[PDB]
Amino acid sequence: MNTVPFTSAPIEVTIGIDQYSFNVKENQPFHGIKDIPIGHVHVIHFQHADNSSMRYGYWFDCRMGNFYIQYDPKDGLYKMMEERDGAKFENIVHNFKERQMMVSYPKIDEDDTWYNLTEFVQMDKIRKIVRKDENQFSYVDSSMTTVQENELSDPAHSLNYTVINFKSREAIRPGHEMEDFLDKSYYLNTVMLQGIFKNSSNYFGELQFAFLNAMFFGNYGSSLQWHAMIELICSSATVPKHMLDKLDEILYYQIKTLPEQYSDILLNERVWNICLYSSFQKNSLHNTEKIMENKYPELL
Amino acid sequence: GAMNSSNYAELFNNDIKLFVDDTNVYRVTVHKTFEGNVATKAINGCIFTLNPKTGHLFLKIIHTSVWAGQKRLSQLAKWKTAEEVSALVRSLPKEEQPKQIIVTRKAMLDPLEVHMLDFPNIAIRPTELRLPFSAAMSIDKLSDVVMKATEPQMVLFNIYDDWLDRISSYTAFSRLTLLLRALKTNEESAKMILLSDPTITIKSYHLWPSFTDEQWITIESQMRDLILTEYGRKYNV
Ligand SMILES: CNC(=O)CN(c1cccc(Cl)c1)S(C)(=O)=O
Ligand SMILES: CNC(=O)CN(c1cccc(Cl)c1)S(C)(=O)=O
Ligand SMILES: CNC(=O)CN(c1cccc(Cl)c1)S(C)(=O)=O
Ligand SMILES: CNC(=O)CN(c1cccc(Cl)c1)S(C)(=O)=O
Repeated sequence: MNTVPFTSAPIEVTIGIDQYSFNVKENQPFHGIKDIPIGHVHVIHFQHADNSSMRYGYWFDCRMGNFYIQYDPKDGLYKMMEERDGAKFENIVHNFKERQMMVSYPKIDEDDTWYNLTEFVQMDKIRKIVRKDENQFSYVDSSMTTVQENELSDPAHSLNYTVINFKSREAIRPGHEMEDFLDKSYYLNTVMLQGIFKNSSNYFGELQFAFLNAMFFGNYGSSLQWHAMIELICSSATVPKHMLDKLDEILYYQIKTLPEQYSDILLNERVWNICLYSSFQKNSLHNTEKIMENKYPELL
Repeated sequence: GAMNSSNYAELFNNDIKLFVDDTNVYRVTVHKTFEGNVATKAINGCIFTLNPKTGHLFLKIIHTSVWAGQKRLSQLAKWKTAEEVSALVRSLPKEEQPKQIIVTRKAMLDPLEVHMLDFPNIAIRPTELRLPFSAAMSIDKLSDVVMKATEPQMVLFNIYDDWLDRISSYTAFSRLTLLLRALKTNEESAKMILLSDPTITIKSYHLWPSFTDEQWITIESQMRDLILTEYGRKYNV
């Protein structure tokens, strides 16, 4: 079990660690989060109490280094850092643990939610979407735009998701215009899976990361990407059976975890109604269709 | 953006543009079978592609053989339209290619955009205008060439005859749309109006009669009356 220690909490903030959120008061004896499960990526995220427009966070994997959070009073945010001195960092964490100055990652043993939301998400792929090569962790916030959003304004601060555009030469073979527009299998299987992503695990990893960014930061660009990657599969008549079965599981857990009070903004009516009721895969997503119809029947 | 009443004069500026109407691409007669079921028989159709500034009508005849063995023909017809328009654009010299294509039915937007991906600078636009180009098959000479075709063919027509020697494009398009609206509302009456004076002949290479300026004013009035007449017959007004 690993630990993300904190300098202090000088400003009142809601702190998220994966799917949990807790409040820290201004100048409260708060030094961090312990018992973080090894083997998964994680996200530690923030919402300042005095400015709700300040929502940002860091994707990290504790197997890649020792990370700490330190408030920067000049830039006005909680920053993730790396301590290279392992001895000193292990000692720092031991002192905080002894003083009971850390909250404990509250994972229930029966619960596989975080694994199920991050099954295909890998830190190495995160670091290609979010380019900042001098750090081993990745910063994301609410306002960061995607490469595709920028094409339609600072490149170093963009989300480099794979561009998906159904009315593009990449998506449409000359001479197969109607075929490729009405059945996107070529674009899914040859262009995206074989060509760009190399395998379905990488495709699902980006899909899962996009969903989590949208849900944790209200990052509009991530929401657009998540739905586009769903629609590309659902709009393909020829999809491997194992990918469809895995997609159903992926989306079930995404819909299950989504905060009910954000469903109106996080779920695009057109895409979901199309995907569950009109598309080639309208009968392939049984678990997802069941949870959607029972939890959000209005949207449909 | 969409073409409407407010930006109507844009049709007659010097940016080359084409209207595309697909109404008459896929045409059928519905009939009973020997077992008492219903079936369709296709008949030849046409794409109506018109430059409203010059009167140029590139009438691509759609021969029934293109539907053989195909499914979902009403959907295929939109894609075949877009395929043929794209082919026409590619056949024209660069300085004759349109800067905008206006589709009369919004269901043509995606088929045409996808076929024109190689032409990112040609704008594909819908319209809020209710244009009467479906009535093109009420022009006798156009219907005749469509129905006699035994293979795919492109037939060229100027839909304004020589009117542009005497009137502007705006006035020519208005006359054309009035004539087509009349033919769409009451084809028999409209053709009677156009042919009431047999002394006014249609030239061999023309589509409409050789009316004088004064005669066109009378004809246009008679077509307006016809349209109002039919409006009252329909709505009991
Ligand atoms: C005031 N700045 C700090 O305390 C930063 N330091 C630190 C390193 C790892 C974890 C924590 Cl939590 C703090 S250090 C080494 O300077 O003490
Ligand atoms: C009972 N209120 C709570 O916040 C309890 N929770 C929690 C509390 C502190 C830290 C963390 Cl990581 C979680 S939880 C697990 O239900 O979200
Ligand atoms: C256009 N809306 C935005 O840029 C921001 N919003 C948003 C909307 C839909 C999905 C997502 Cl993730 C974010 S928000 C947080 O204001 O509701
Ligand atoms: C000139 N050859 C024709 O058959 C008649 N015309 C024409 C019609 C449609 C398209 C083209 Cl490209 C030319 S015209 C120039 O006389 O008005």
